[PDB]
Amino acid sequence: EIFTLQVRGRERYEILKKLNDSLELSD
Amino acid sequence: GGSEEIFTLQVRGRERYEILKKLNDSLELSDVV
Amino acid sequence: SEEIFTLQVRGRERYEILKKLNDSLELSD
Amino acid sequence: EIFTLQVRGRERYEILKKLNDSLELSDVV
Repeated sequence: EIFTLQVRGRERYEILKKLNDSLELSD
Repeated sequence: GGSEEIFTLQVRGRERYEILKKLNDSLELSDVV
Repeated sequence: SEEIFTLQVRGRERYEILKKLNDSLELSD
Repeated sequence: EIFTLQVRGRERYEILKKLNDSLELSDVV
């Protein structure tokens, strides 16, 4: 199941992308 | 208020989406970053 | 008072991210 | 470089701990 999240702001997107990528690797 | 720019993040799995949505919603309200 | 917990965070940028999230959640909660 | 993050309350602590633990395993940042 794939979901899209709309993120406002460049830095906010980069933070949430990093967290997403981290969780993908760690889970 | 806040940034005018918008970017789509793809998330795999409901649990992970819920965590990230919670953070995203928090940041929209607080505007910390 | 709300009880204080600590996390040891490795790296300045990692710390800065988690601090911003902490502060955001304090404000939105 | 280790930074100590202070967090108020269990709910925020557990979210941030999950993230910190993930980041330690992945080293994304």
